[PDB]
Amino acid sequence: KSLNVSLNNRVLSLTINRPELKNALNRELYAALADELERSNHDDQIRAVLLTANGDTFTAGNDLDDFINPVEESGTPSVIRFLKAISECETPIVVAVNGPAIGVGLTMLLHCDMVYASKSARFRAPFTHVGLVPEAASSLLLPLAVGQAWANDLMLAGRILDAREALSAGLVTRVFEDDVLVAESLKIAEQVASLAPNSVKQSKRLIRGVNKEEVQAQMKREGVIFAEQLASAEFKESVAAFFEKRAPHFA
Amino acid sequence: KSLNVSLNNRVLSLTINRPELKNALNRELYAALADELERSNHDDQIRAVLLTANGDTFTAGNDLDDFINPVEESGTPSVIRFLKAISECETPIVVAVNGPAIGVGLTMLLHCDMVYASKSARFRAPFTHVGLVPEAASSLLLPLAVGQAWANDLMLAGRILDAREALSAGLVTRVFEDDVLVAESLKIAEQVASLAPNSVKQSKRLIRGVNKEEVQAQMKREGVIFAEQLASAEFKESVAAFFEKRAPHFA
Amino acid sequence: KSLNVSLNNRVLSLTINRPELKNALNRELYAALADELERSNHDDQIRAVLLTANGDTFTAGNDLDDFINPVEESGTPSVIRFLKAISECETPIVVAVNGPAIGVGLTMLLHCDMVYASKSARFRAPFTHVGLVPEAASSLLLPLAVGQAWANDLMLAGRILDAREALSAGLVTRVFEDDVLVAESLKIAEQVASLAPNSVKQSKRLIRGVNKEEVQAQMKREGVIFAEQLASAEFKESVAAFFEKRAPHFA
Ligand code: NA
Ligand code: NA
Ligand code: NA
Repeated sequence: KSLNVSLNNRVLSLTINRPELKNALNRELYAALADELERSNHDDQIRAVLLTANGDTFTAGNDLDDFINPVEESGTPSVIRFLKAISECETPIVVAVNGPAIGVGLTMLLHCDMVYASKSARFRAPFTHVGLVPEAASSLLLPLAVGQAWANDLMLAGRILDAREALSAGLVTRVFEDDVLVAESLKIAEQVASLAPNSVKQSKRLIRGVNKEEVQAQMKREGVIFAEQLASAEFKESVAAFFEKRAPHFA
Repeated sequence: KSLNVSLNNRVLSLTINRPELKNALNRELYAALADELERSNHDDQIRAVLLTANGDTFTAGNDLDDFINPVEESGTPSVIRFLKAISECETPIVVAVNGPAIGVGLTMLLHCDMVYASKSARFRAPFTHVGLVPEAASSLLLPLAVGQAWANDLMLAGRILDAREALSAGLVTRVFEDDVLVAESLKIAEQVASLAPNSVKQSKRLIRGVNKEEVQAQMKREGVIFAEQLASAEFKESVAAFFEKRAPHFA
Repeated sequence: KSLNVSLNNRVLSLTINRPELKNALNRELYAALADELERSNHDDQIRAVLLTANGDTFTAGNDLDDFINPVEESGTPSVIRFLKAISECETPIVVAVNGPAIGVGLTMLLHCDMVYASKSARFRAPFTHVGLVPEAASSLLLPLAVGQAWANDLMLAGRILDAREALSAGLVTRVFEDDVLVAESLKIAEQVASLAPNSVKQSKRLIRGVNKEEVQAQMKREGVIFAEQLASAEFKESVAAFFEKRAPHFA
């Protein structure tokens, strides 16, 4: 399976598992993440989510082939279900970033609660290098999380951060040796899952309630511009340039 | 007295003084803090407040006995007067955190202006460990102050920060050796008190004016949920578990 | 000229050049900066701005003589044109802070995108030491950028930050040796200027769109109070005190 799932000690562990494609997110994986996060809200015996990935990468971003598949989905697109499920999840989420977190690998962290990283973790949101724009309301949430200057160094200039730089900016709050990241993140998730459940749920609701409506509105504003860029010559050329091993040209 | 007060060089020095109970806040102390902060607004010759505490602790949080006293107060509860007085204080406040600042010891700092700490200072807002929720509008202000990731590591996971971690997160901006914290904080308070008074008052008004209304609204939203949790089985059990030296159980 | 301008590789390089007065901003310089930033919006072949200054200072703030010139300007004051042009600039701006950035030298950075500094850079916004109030919407933007505690240590207490402290607070995101700051900042500006132009422009629009309207409203609120302080006894006395080599007295 592309998403490994286990449930113990009232923690739902979700492990992204396509190490062959550097844990690139496709339709199937988005659908499965959405399914599990929705499950967490409705089961009162699920009190924390631990999210991580197998191997040396957290995720390399959107799967390219699956990104540009002409065959449109039945019903709501899986990426949209995922963004809605993670942005509205009532359950506290601990995320353990085990390696490079690129694009949607970075932006999904803004909707997690406890954000921890290994020393080998890296972070990038290079929307401009591919000719696209911020998604998952990161145009609102990234500056709130790290300030305007870090947010622009990431989103406009395409900077890659290491784990220590992410910590100093406040994007992550703990950095562990690679070999203990998961065990230490699980210990924290288990502790949260053992606390008074309504206390935790209400506390998160109060915290997330401040920007809840603007988060949904910003995803729609970004989405319109994103769709337009995805279908434009600028996207084609950014992508073609990389595969043709040349500098992109924009007249 | 539980609050030592002096006035010199146009600085009102407020020193919390219940070292026997680790400077735990009770009704009397809240009332006295409220009285002094209100005085600061109305006296034009009081131009800065220096807030600190005696001994090795800044404050251990709410006094438990006084917290759950069935005998209700006459008029407005002292904690409410305090939160209103500190959130609306027009006078600049320098706070020198001399040791552990727990619960309301942490959240009151979000309503101070200059936030300084000793090397022995520690910071915690473990609302979830006691089965409660954020107060004093910290569900809004804590993420603004340190970002979403630090704010959740504090409020949901119950993390304890040392002084250097608080500095790196931006919760405090200076860390001093214990034996000079107070003298160095007073020097800064005296300098501010010697500046053009309307310049300082208006500058603070502009800064605080951005979230002024949302701060009051958020305290009311938090307050309803807080009262409900305080009277619930989850609070009883969280507290009983600690005193009975056992793991809490929430079905 | 007081502003050196060059255009190469689709980067408009703007270098503030009054090293004789420590790069103090006067009417002429504001007008020239406004002219160039407006040019950047309307020329599709200008895709990044690099802003820096000659010598050992970025800017010492407002030119005092020019500040209090009784002869009023024809049309819109140059400072207002500049603040409007930089706050609404559609072009990404890389700013390389080569030395002390004082007052408007600090606040203009909140409207730049990529904020980089030399090791000799220093930062100060001492509005209260001169009897004035925050400008250029820094009463809103500074706390968003660095948190409430850093913002107050700057604006109320008049703290001077070095480059490493600015980095740790997130006001700047890179610190370079003095002798490479400009070359490294230009390399980044050139890279941004080579990316898909609508991708970059829209990305910045989404990021800046969140606070765009409040930034303009806050400049007007600050402006009214500022004008009042500038014409008051408090300003006269703050300034006179410095020149008369004495402590200011405010009854
Ligand atoms: Na649940
Ligand atoms: Na006063
Ligand atoms: Na342009």
